[PDB]
Amino acid sequence: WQSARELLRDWPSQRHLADRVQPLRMRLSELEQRLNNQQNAERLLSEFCK
Amino acid sequence: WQSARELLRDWPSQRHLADRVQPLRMRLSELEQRLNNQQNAERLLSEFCK
Amino acid sequence: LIDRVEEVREEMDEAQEAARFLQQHGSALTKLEPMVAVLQSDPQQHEQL
Repeated sequence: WQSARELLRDWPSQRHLADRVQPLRMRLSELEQRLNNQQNAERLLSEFCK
Repeated sequence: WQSARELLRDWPSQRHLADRVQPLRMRLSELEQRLNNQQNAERLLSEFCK
Repeated sequence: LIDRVEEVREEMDEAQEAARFLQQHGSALTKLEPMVAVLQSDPQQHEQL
């Protein structure tokens, strides 16, 4: 019974958070491009400053 | 009884999504700063275009 | 032209309203959740039952 109540408590959270996947995917892509630009700028800075 | 069932259904979702306000808060701060930069870029683009 | 700031703002409105409701009725919901089943049984309806 306790496990069942815990499971049915999880189910609300489970669906609500699983709905969040796709918006987070684009956020991850954007953040990846941000990191890529960060490395590009850092590299270019290093080569010039040498 | 039915109203209580619906209330206990929504309430965990309310608790689940309440914590996201602060992560959302910084999210919109960053997003609106980005939008300010985008508006500035668009304005400056148009400014030079002529 | 993401213009998602409006969407994020709506999400904030909903989530802050949820937090406000949690503050408003958190104790009541916690006291209700362990003995919810009683609502299905109304005293006179116990006799009719």
